Amino acid sequence: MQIFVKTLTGKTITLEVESSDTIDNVKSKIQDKEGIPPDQQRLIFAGKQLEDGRTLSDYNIQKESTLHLVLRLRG
Amino acid sequence: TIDEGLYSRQLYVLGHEAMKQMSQSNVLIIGCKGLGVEIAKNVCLAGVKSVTLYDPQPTRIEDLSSQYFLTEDDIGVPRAKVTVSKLAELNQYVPVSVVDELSTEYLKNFKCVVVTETSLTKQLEINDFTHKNHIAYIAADSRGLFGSIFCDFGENFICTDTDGNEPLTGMIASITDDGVVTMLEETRHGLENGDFVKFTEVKGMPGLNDGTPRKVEVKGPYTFSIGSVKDLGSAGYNGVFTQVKVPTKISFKSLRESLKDPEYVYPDFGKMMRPPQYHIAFQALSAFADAHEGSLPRPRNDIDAAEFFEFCKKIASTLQFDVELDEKLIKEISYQARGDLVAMSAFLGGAVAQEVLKATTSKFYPLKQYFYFDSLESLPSSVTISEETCKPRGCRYDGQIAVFGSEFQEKIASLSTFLVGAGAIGCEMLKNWAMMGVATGESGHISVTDMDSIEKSNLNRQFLFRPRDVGKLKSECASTAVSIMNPSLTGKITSYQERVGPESEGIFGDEFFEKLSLVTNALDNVEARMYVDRRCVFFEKPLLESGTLGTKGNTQVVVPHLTESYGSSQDPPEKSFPICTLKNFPNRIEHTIAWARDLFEGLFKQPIDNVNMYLSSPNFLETSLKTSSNPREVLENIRDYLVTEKPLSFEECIMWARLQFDKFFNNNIQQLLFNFPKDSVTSTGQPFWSGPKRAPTPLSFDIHNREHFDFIVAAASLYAFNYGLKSETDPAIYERVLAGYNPPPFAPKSGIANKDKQELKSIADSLPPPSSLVGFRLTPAEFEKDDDSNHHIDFITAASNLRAMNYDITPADRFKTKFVAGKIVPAMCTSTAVVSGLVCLELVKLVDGKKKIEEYKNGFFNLAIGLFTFSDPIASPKMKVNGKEIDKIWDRYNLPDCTLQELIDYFQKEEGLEVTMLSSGVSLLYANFQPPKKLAERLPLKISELVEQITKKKLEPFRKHLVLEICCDDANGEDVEVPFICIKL
Amino acid sequence: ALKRINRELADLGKDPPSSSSAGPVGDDLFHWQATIMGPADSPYAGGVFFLSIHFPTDYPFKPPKVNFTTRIYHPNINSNGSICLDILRDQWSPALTISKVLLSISSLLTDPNPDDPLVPEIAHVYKTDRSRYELSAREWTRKYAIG
Ligand SMILES: Nc1ncnc2c1ncn2[C@@H]1O[C@H](COP(=O)(O)OP(=O)(O)OP(=O)(O)O)[C@@H](O)[C@H]1O
Ligand SMILES: [Mg+2]
Ligand SMILES: [Mg+2]
Repeated sequence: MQIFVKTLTGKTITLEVESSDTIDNVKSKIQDKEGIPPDQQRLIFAGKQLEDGRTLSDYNIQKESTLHLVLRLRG
Repeated sequence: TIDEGLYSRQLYVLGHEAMKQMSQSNVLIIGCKGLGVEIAKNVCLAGVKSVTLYDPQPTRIEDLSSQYFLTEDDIGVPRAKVTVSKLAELNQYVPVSVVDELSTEYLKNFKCVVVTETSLTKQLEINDFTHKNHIAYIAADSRGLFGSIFCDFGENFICTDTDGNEPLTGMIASITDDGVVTMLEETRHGLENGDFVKFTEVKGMPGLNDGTPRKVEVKGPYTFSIGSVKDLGSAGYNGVFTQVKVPTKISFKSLRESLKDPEYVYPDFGKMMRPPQYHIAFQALSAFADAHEGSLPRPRNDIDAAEFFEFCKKIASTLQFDVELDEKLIKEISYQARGDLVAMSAFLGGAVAQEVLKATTSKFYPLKQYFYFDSLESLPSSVTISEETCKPRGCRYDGQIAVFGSEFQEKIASLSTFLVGAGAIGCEMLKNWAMMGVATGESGHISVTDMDSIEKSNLNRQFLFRPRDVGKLKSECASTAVSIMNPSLTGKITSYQERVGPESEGIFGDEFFEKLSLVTNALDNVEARMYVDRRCVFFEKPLLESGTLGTKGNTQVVVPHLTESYGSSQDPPEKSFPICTLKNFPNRIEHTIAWARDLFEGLFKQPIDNVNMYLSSPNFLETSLKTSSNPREVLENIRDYLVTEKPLSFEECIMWARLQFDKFFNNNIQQLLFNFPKDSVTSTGQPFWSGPKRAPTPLSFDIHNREHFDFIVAAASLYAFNYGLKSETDPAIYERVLAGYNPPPFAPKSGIANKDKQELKSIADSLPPPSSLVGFRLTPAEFEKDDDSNHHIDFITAASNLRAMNYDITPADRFKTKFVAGKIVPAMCTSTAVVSGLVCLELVKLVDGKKKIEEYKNGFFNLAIGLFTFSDPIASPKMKVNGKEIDKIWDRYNLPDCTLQELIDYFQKEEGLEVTMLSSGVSLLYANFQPPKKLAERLPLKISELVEQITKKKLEPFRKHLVLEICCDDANGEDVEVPFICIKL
Repeated sequence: ALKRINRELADLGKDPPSSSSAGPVGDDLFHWQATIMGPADSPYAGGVFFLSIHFPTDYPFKPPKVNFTTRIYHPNINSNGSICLDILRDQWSPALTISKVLLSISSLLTDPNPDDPLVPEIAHVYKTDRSRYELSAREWTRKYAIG
């Protein structure tokens, strides 16, 4: 399937993924496309932060979902 | 019964117990030359039980080379008798006595014994007795540019604190069953292998909360190991680890035993073969003195140098020292054997005083054992140094002429220095200059400027000021004292009372700065330091920066066209806590202190400022409505402090204080717990009140409690002071009034057009007109830490302790609250002496006009562990501009007051660069993105007229130059840095 | 100081933020009035928020003072316009740039952090009743961020 990842600068990246794909694979694709280290990627979907070790299906990600790519900041 | 009004700054370094133990120890000082008198001064300022002096030799002229309590009328009188009278005035709690003769048994009356200017045989005789009776023995010697210190505190010395740091404490995320302790995220404990820590508030592993210290095995910057915790539990969650400092045992050796096999301390690893040389050299010096009736080798004398070298060879053969003697160094030591410098004397005196404090207080790590130091790089090379030039002239500067010669003495006598500040470091620098004869010639002059006034707490480390001089300007008193010390400096010193800053440029202008020779800073704030650095860079004058912090110190030298500036490197930052921590969830006492300070400012300072400005500015409300961030808050404050809650007596002030107590300590906590209950969980399911967040609990007002009553009294007193009422301190009235107080009900609220402007207008018009209230002003409370009769620190301590009780944090006393809230910088006299000595050792380098950069040494030291280090200054970076070598810092462009267009054309045609930004001061004169109309309006104007128009202020008559910052791009558009522009008006 | 300020200003000019615009007040480099556009995928969509930036005399050794001016209904932004961020308090290295400061602010607006809030009541409402939080944020960004 296809998904859209919106970045902090207003850019929209289209990705071809599957519901079974792991979060690690998505972070790898984002690192390959934008060069952002996975450690600094904070992926959010429907108000929940995607965590390594899980799959897209765990977060009920479906056709043409939208994710957010932000930086790791807390405080 | 420690006089906290005098030892305020020192107690932050040592502590109450340290000074209590120090106030019961006696110190004997043998030898009253410059080093001895410096040590005595430092010890008397320290606060020991008593000081005894022993020096029956008659005064001589050359002895005045480093003695500041001797005058030329005292020739022939024993030094101790003429020195005790002036030493007794330094401290009133420290009696000082004199003993004509010294007997061995008498040595049992003292806790520490300092020996200077004594033969080696007598030192051995004294040590053989002072070692077996467990008495601290410190022997110091200063020969020219060389110094030696030897310490022996017995065979069973006990050092409670080995580094002077506070125990390391931190929070824990999880502890495994294998003893692996893990910190929080991105949290470094900072422990080292072998340290001992104890754990508390550990959930899941109560056994670790017992408090028994355990070994530490460092496994990483964020985790460590303690061993096996199999029995105590499986896994532990959360908790706090705290370092435990254990006493250490240090065993020394007697002087006789340590002569054969000494233990050196190396102050620098670039010259590791020298201390073995000095060990032989000083013994040979003592032997030669014994062989010439105590007569040291004559300055720059070949025969005495050869004989001394023969003695060195004999001793080296005798002691089986497998070290090759350096002939050049030994002969240099021989030549400067009769030297007596005030800088080396001050340095060694500071060091020895710190060692005495260590011995008396059983604190900090001492020297172990020998310490040989030299500053041979300070020897002048631009003058002819020989036996003829270095012979004494029968003057008080003989001890320095014997090292540097008469020509360098004349060079010093014509110096024109500029000292910024007149604190402790300023006083030491002035003393050193007076001893050295600085600006005693016809063309010499000294200028000292400082606007502060002498306070009681400044007398602890500033020996030029006496209790009768409290409340006067520092510069005048210092100038008078140093003119008394050296009569030749009468009329050669100018004392100003002006703060060195942007507003004092009318006095310290180009004319003033064109006659100086060097600038020495004695400041305590970074802004003024960086301004003085900028001024020195503009005028290209050598600069001497020195800073101290507790027992640590550093000195830096800035030389034009050779080294970088002092503002180019700004290492030490500060810390400002995240607002979310301070506002809602504190977990340390510092957070509570900061919150209390903010509360004090918001309750007693800002509203009064708003009220006063309202009654002065005829258009205050309109300006605030469109300028202030919270006009509503300002209006509410004005209303409350004018009409709603204007007190008519002290009882109303007490009621207001009680109401504020309820508001800030009982209601906000209830609101917070209503928003975040104690059983609430985070988004991830973890409990909310866990880890850095501590569950609060509302406080109920109990008059019988000490802290509540203290807070009430302090708040009422401050409110009465604000409203100019008569305050009272009898508890009877407080208990009578607070009995009849009805607490207003409070229940937390869950919440659930353009009339706001109408409401603000309604509030505003309710205020009485300014014409109605003429001459009615409210007194703002200006924070003053040093005054103990204004309830400022009392109020801050009360608020901080109450907030700590809110979050179950450990309360702090008034002492630590004053230390933290007041931003008091710990200071010591020994550190001041050491930094002054280092700066004055760099000063003789500066006078000689040394050109190489390896001959200067920026110095750093930490007296808690006896650490000294010296490094070459960092060279100013170079750059390539227009295919030319340009210094980044010390180069500038000199241009006339041409028009902006002509300046742009000059930069385009000469340097081949395109100007893109041009600024001056805090204004943006020219930019590449400004609208063309503005540029066309500004282009045909001169720089002076442009600055006058932009800044809306005419240039003052004394102004003669402008400093312009220009950023320009090359032909390809690449940004290239260029030096600033010095426009000549 | 002035040199670094102008370098950052030129970098902003050459590189279009496309959602923000920070500029000095009049001809003073120590006072800027920046603008931030409400994120599309947020209740604050279609809003313009003004910020005041006071550069300390020790810049970049000390963090700039950034304060919101337009009223905004955010859990991590109080009434006085104060912002809750580490890079302004103690994470202020000399390596930071207003550029990134603004990036950060925008990322915050994109997703709040209610676990460590600055306004407890708004955080509680956001955690409990999401719809009420959405409505309040939309109302505030319509009342203040528009017009
Ligand atoms: N801008 C300035 N212009 C002139 N002198 C200054 C300036 N700033 C500080 N000083 C002087 O620098 C010296 C600082 O030394 P020190 O900190 O020991 O003194 P203090 O501030 O009076 O004491 P304390 O630190 O114990 O409160 C003081 O003489 C102060 O007057
Ligand atoms: Mg002062
Ligand atoms: Mg000070």
